[PDB]
Parts: sequence; structure tokens; C-alpha cells
Amino acid sequence: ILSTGKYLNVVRECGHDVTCPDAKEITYTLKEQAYVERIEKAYNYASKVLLDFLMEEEELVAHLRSIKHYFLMDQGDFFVHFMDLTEEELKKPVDDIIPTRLEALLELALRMSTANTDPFKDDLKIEL
Amino acid sequence: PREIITLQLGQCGNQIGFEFWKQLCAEHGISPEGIVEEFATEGTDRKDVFFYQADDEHYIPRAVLLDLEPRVIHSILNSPYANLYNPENIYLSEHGGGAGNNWASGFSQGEKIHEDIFDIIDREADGSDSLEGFVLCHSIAGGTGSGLGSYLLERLNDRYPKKLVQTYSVFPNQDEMSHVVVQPYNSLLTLKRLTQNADCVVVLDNTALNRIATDRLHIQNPSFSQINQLVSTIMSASTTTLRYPGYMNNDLIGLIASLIPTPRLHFLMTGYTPLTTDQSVASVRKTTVLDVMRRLLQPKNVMVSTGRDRQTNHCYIAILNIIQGEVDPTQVHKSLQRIRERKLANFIPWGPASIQVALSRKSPYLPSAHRVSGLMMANHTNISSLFERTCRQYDKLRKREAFLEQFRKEDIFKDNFDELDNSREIVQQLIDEYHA
Repeated sequence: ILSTGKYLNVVRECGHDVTCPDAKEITYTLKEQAYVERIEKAYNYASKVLLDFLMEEEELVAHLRSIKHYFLMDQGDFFVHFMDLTEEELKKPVDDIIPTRLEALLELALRMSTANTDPFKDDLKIEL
Repeated sequence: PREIITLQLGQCGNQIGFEFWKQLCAEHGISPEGIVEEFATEGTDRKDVFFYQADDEHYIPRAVLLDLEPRVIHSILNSPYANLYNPENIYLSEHGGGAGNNWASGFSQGEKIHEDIFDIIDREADGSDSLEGFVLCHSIAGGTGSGLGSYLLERLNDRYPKKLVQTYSVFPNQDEMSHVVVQPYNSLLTLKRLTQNADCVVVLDNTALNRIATDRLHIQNPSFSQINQLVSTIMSASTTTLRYPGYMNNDLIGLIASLIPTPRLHFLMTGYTPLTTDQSVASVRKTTVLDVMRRLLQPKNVMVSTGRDRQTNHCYIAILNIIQGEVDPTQVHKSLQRIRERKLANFIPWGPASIQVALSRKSPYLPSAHRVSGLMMANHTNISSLFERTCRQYDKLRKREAFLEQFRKEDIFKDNFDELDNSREIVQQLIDEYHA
């Protein structure tokens, strides 16, 4: 009952009408045993309808793919173009104006590889 | 205000200006004989900058067309776009000319019709009290456009001294020399007048036309009906800041001022990529501006025959990259971000360079408000390769005793051949000296 209301406050702070346990607001019971079975149906729907909204309707499964394509270096076609393009700028000690030029060659290696999940790769920043 | 008088002249200069005015009605939303669409004022915010200003909402063209050959004008009046032209501004019906094929013909005909050639073309000058200048839409090929066009570059230099002069001149073809043989003589005589008696030119090569006319256009027999399609679009493309409402370099003295390094160095390289109609089915997916200027500096859209291995010792000084219509201007600074990383333009080691990009909204039309367009106005110092090509074909012809007895009977008494040779080498030496 702690973790359910933790879910319910972070969906109340997002839209104040987009709450996960809608169409299930059935009142409590007076019983020595059966109020944990009342909680056992309140958990199972509230965390299930929270999963598919973030993962599918907000595409959280597509955000780890862009993490995989750069950190784990999976899709290497744009990456080795960019990795060859970090070579001509890191063949010298680092300066302040160099990370302003890495993002030039990053998105020059990106949109020459003409992908359609590229909006998920525009959330990537370069640290040097 | 900003009224320009176009000087269409010659056998080729009249046809490239005929569809230039025919291009302007399709983008202004107007008809050559009426006004049937209301898109002319709500969509286009300025129309009286090349046309004459209206008396009945009939935008008269500010154009004059003289030629010795009557064949180019007899293919005009049967077309339904000739009623927009006036039969009192230039000529009435049944206008003629010479016989005639000579550079010395039109050079000698300028001072015998001297009273009439400076009478009706000056009536359009005082229509606006602030005249922009004169563009000589003439030709170099043949003796018709080259003979008479060299005369008006001299007498309009002092009678109208405070006006801009700059021409869209087409270069002749140098493939074989059978039909014409007078091509090295009449070209260099006009090319001297294009540097000291003229401020700027816009070069348009003929051997580079069929390089593009078989590139994506897929023709088997090259005809003259394709020479007006590449030329008329880039003419209207060059005035998109001037015709359509722009802010910076919205005048013709705005664009040319930011590109010329010095006098006698004004030969501007032109580039224009989008000419294919089946690209239209894939521009619906937000084709961006980040890929259209990567191919401008790449020598693919150029209209200048130059050497491919001569670009390492030559340096760009001024390069113009004009985007039109839908630009998505939140990434136009992103396109200019990627320029310094490649260094596709060699920069001059003595001074700074400049990559100028500008935009203007196009016509309210479906092939215009959907597909990205890129107009290039380069200035590279490899242009002496054409001047080395024309000079090597000039001194080789004078040692073969060709047209030295057949050319000096009329109005030529002294040898003015080396007067053109040294001044051409002055251009070729000051270009290589310009990068110290």
C-alpha cells in the first residue's frame, strides 16, 4: 500500500486526471481476514496498466534501443562513421571548442545513415 | 523603386528571356492576358520589381528584344504569351534586320540606327525615378548577339554611370568548328567588354549543358528546345530575394556586392540540383535542409567546364547557397555547422572567406511549396581554365591564317587582336596572384 500510492502520486502530478486505478474504486470491507485479498486485486491492475502506458504509448522500449546503439555500439554503420570522425579531432589534446565540433560530426554521421528512429538519437549529448 | 530593365539581345538571348517572362506568370498566379486568380497579392507580396507597374492590373514586362534574325520573333506572336508583350515598346509587326552573320555587322549597325536605339529604350528609364540598373540578356555565340552587344556596353557606361551592370550571358559550344569558325574571334572581342566595360557577368557554358542534359534528363538527340529549361529557372531563382519578400540582399546590388572580390574578377560559378519530377513522391516525409548543401560544393551541379585536379592550388573566396520555399529554419544554422568540418571549399590564405546562406518563400504552388531548391552562386579561382581554353584556341587560329583577310575589309584597319590577348592574360595572372 506504500508502493501503490507512490505510483498514484506520480500520475497525479502528471495530469491530475490520468490516474491508473480508474474503473476500480470499490470500497473496503470489514473482515478479520479478507482485506488483504482486497489489496491483492488493487495491486495487480494498478501496476499492469502503468506498464503498458509507459512502455508502448510513451515508447520506453525504444529509448533503451538508442542507448544500445551508442553505448553498446550495436548499430555500427553510423557509429564507425562517427568513430572515424572523432579520430581527426582527438589527434590532439582536448580543447573547449572540440565538443562543439563533435556534435557537428555526430549528426553528420547520423543523417547520412538515414534512419527513421533518429528522433530517439537526438536525445543524445556528448561529454568531453 | 528597384526597377530593372532587361536587355534581351541576339538569337539565343531572346529565346532564353522569352520563357523567363513565361516562368514569371506561373509563379505570380497571373495570366498574360488577364487576372483570373486572387493568389497574386495575398501569396506574393511584391510584383512590381521586374514588371512595369500596373495600369489595369496588367503587369507589362520591362523588356526590349532586338535581333538581326526575324526567325526568333516570328515564333513568338503565335504563342499565347505574346499578348503580354507590347507591340509599341520594341517593334511593331514585320520587324527585320541584316542579312546577316558577322561581328562587324552589329558593331557597325549600332551607329547607323543610333538615333532609334537610344529613343524607345529610354522611355522606360524615366518611368521610375530611382533606376536599379541594366542587365544585358545577350549571347556570345554567333555574330548577332556578340556584334551589337559590345556597342551598348560602351555607350551606356557614361550615359548611365550610376547604374548597376551585370549580365546573364551564355557561353558558346566548342565541340567541333564546322558550322561556325568565327567563334574564337567574336567571343574574345565581347569578353574584353565584359571585364572593363562591364562590372559582373554570370557565366553559362554550353559544353556543360549537355553534361546535365544527358545526366538526369535522358535525351538521345540534343535539341535547342532544352536550352531554355535549365536557364529560365535559375534566372527566376536569382531574384527570389528581389521578387519575393526578403530582408538581406533583397536587391541586385545586394547580392553582387557580397561576392565580387575585385574588378575583372567577377565570373561566378552557378549550381542548381533539383530538376527531376519523380523526386516529388518521397519529399512528403520531411526531406530536410541538412543534405541539400552537402552536394552544392561537390562538383556535380556545376555549369562550368573546369579541371578536376586543379582545385588543390585554387581557393574559394565567396560562395552563395540560396535555399527557397520550405527551409525549416530551425536547422539552417545546423547545415552551416557542418561546413567547417569537411572544408570542401579551399579558403584563401591571405584573407577570410564567407559561406552566405539566405531564404525566401516561394510561390503558392504545389511543386514549389513542397520540394527543396538550392541555388548556388560560387566564385572559385579555377575559372582561368576556360580562359586558358579560349586563349589556346585563339592563338592557334591566327597561325593558320584564318579570317585575317576575310575580317579586316569592313571597319577594321589596325590589329586589335593582341589588345584582347594581353588583357585576357591580365585576368589570368591577377587571379593566381590574388592568393598570396
